[PDB]
Amino acid sequence: YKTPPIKDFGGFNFSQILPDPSKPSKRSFIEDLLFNKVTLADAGFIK
Amino acid sequence: FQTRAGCLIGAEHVNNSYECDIPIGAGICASYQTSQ
Ligand SMILES: *[C@@H]1O[C@H](CO)[C@@H](O[C@@H]2O[C@H](CO)[C@@H](O[C@@H]3O[C@H](CO)[C@@H](O)[C@H](O[C@H]4O[C@H](CO)[C@@H](O)[C@H](O)[C@@H]4O)[C@@H]3O)[C@H](O)[C@H]2NC(C)=O)[C@H](O)[C@H]1NC(C)=O
Ligand SMILES: *[C@@H]1O[C@H](CO)[C@@H](O)[C@H](O)[C@H]1NC(C)=O
Repeated sequence: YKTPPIKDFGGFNFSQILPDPSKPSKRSFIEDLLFNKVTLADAGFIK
Repeated sequence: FQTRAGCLIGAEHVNNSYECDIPIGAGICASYQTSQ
């Protein structure tokens, strides 16, 4: 499912959790925050 | 055909996307289809 372009959610704002098309990865703002706040290791993409 | 998991040999890469049949890694899946 994909949210409609219009966001008339009775005044509720879900911008910070819905996908952000600007970024290449379609993660939302909070998802990006979490990913940056976790430091991973050994991605394994042919190092 | 190079993939994130590694080199895939003997299989043909197709633009089209279907349901995963045989997982490989990094979102790549292989399946037997049409000749065949
Ligand atoms: C629903 O979602 C959010 C909830 O608040 C809100 O929309 C945006 O919220 C952010 C708050 O972080 C606003 O960002 C700020 O806006 C001021 C005034 O315009 C600007 O100074 C900044 O925006 C700029 O930020 C960067 C430049 O510094 C660039 O990304 C760009 O140039 C921005 O213009 C500051 O960050 C933002 O203004 C609002 N925008 C809108 C359209 O609301 C609002 O409650 C609801 N927004 C939507 C789209 O539904
Ligand atoms: C798959 O996408 C690429 C990029 O457009 C394209 O060049 C290629 O032709 C496509 N695969 C086939 C078999 O057409």
